[PDB]
Amino acid sequence: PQFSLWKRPVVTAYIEGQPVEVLLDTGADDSIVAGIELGNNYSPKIVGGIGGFINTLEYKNVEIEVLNKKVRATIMTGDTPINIFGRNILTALGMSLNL
Amino acid sequence: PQFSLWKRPVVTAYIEGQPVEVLLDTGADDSIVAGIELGNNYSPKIVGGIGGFINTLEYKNVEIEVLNKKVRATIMTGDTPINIFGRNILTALGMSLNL
Ligand SMILES: CC[C@@H](c1cccc(NC(=O)CNC(=O)OC(C)(C)C)c1)c1c(O)c2ccccc2oc1=O
Repeated sequence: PQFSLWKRPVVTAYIEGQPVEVLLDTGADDSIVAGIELGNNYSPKIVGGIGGFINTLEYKNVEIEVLNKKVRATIMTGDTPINIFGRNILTALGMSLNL
Repeated sequence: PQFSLWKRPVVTAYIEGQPVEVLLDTGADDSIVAGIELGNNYSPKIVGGIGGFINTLEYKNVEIEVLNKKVRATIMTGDTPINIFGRNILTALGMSLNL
């Protein structure tokens, strides 16, 4: 889906089968989502946002399906205000930003 | 201009002739930058990001020159670790996400 940015780039994706609404964020290097139970193969990590740092759990090689393409990427679960799909997933989707 | 997202999309923006380095962010609605003087017709606002809330001064209708185009958009200034150009500027530039 070509994304005219007139409407916030929000989409529904499946993170290991569970559907979640995520924001396509070209400013974030990482992806972070609240509320899904991905498991016990984690590693506490810290992600620094624009307002401060939050503790998160890093999950490697997770199956993600968004915009009809399946990818495997690192997702971090934490107490985040909005769910964000960062550049690590956008690049795996082959997503670019055009002018 | 196309921007693969392999690297953070950081460009140099001239806001009222003052050069700043801004991160092109699709996820953000507003644009925030620090270290620039925009005058005295502002409105104090609060923006919520990952990690916390940010105090800002909002300036409407400012001349911005970035990616070879000139626009008039609202810019917020605040003590942010990273200058972000959000959707309000990206729509004005005519940018779109792709694939
Ligand atoms: C602009 C930052 C960015 C973000 C999101 C998710 C993870 C990370 N973290 C990274 O992947 C990059 N981290 C990084 O550059 O670290 C700092 C200390 C220099 C900021 C950053 C970011 C937003 O798009 C954003 C968009 C809408 C609302 C609040 C937001 O609130 C943010 O914070």
